[PDB]
Amino acid sequence: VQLQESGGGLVQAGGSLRLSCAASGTIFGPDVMGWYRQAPGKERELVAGISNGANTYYADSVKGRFTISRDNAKNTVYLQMNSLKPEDTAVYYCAAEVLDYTFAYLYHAYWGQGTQVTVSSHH
Amino acid sequence: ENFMDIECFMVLNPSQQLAIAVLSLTLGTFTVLENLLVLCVILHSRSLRCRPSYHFIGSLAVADLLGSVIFVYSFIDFHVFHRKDSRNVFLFKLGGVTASFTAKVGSLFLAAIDRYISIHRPLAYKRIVTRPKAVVAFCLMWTIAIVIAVLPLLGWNCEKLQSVCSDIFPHIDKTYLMFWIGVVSVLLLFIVYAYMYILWKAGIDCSFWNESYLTGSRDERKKSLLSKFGMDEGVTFMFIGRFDRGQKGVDVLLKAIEILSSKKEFQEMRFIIIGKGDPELEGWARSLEEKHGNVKVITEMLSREFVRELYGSVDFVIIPSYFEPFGLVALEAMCLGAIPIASAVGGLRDIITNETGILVKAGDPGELANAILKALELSRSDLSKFRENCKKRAMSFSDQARMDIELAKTLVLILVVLIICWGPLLAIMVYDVFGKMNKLIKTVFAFCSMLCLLNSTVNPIIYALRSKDLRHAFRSMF
Ligand SMILES: C[C@H](NC(=O)C(C)(C)Oc1ccc(C(F)(F)F)cn1)[C@@H](Cc1ccc(Cl)cc1)c1cccc(C#N)c1
Repeated sequence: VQLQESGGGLVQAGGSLRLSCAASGTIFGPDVMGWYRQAPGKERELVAGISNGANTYYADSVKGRFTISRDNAKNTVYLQMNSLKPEDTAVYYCAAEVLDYTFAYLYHAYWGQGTQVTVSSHH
Repeated sequence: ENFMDIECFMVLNPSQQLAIAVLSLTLGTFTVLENLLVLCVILHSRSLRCRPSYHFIGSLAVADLLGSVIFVYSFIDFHVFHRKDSRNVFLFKLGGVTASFTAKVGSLFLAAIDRYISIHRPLAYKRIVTRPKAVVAFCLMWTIAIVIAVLPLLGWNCEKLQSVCSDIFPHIDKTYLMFWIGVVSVLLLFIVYAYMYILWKAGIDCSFWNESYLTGSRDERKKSLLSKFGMDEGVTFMFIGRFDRGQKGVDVLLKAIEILSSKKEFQEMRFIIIGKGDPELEGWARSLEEKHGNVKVITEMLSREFVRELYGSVDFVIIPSYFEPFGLVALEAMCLGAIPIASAVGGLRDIITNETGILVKAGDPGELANAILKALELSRSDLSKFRENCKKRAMSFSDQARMDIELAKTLVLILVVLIICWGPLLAIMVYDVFGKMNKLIKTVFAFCSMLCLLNSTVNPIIYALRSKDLRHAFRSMF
């Protein structure tokens, strides 16, 4: 499968931002979509996750601020954040998991290129 | 030169024209009225029309109409009204019959595709195929069947080409007949192979997590498994998943093991941890394995059967998942009689009820510690009721797959009755396009040509015998 990001860029503190990750596969593409973030000098961590509908999960530090959605017309995932905080400066990746129904231990994880997002307190 | 002239193909005794005519009328009217009944039932019911998986039935019924009316009207256009048939009306009738057969084949094709999606890719059936995709696919199927039916009218007839001309049907050539029979035959062969593959693969995959594949009782299986790991008999806990932070809370499990390490009941506990991932978590698990003699960590890839045995032997399964969308691990554990201790989040919130297993909050090692202590306390009594209830619930979530398999079996029955009814006719068409064409084969063709109308008769009969929902809709109509 092929994964592409869009919407990265700098934004002032307390603003809003959107990222869109598009996947290209053979059958339904990804099964579980997610966003991971990696701060400099800090290992990657899972910011948000989704499978379909209202079956979402958000990291405990970003609950009530971030939101995630999926679209089947173009088979993409949209991440919206509002009221940015200056510790959110990180490189963001969209992760796609294809898991087999017959035996749950097998799974395939695909990582995209990622985009750099910097939060500045002042303009 | 004339459509449906029985005397041309065989000499019929003049004592039974009336019997043949009245039998044809009763069969044709029965087919038409029962097909309109099927359309009325499938269209007047909200439950059936909102389900894409039943759409093929309506399509088949429409095809069952197209081959039926064109039959009985062609009896009216010849016997009771002695008007002859021109080239255009004869080609129209032939196109109607061929369109009916091609639409039946294409409907079976779309049904087979839908069956494969619904059975062998259940996580994608809900979101790939919906109303617009299914209705568009059926529309293109019907239009392509229509255009291959109409091609001889556009100038692909015997008259315009002035080439070698078919004997079993006038006004058409051998090339168009060969093309149509070839595409129909290759499509039908693909359908047979696809349905055989679907019914074969789903036979072993669906009925795989049952306890019937394990030999011996639970206690001796657990004893043998623990002796394989060099541990004494005790209450066994199992974790299988992914070594990472954020997706599966294996670090929560390790913190819980560290907390229980300070208590006096830790020596009764046995822990098995299986996974692969971050080297830090793997090293942490290896350090706990080296420290305590009742903790086993497996990192290398395991086979499906081995994990089947493990569910069969352990007493509890810990699923401290932060974000578990589907809860497949819980389903596989409860299918093999293992009590799940899972975080109350995602599908694990509603797969496991308060009676089947134990639910904790996400990300709290203390709550997991108290849950494991409560599980050890419950292990003092008999857990057979928990095993049977978990097995019943896990089998209850698998009811959709069995109904899908039953629908696939009904489709296989429709396909095989189609093949049986259209076998000899298609073979006779092969003999016509390839080789000589004598009078005896003409008589055989005339005899077996009623099998198409018999096939249209028997297609909606088996819907009542198989489709319970169609029967419910029909009863609600009355
Ligand atoms: C019944 C038609 N058979 C015939 O016309 C020939 C081949 C002349 O032999 C028969 C067969 C039966 C009858 C009778 F007595 F029942 F009316 C009369 N003639 C057959 C003609 C036919 C045309 C194309 C194909 Cl591929 C197959 C059969 C047809 C006519 C209309 C609808 C359907 C279906 N439903 C089938």
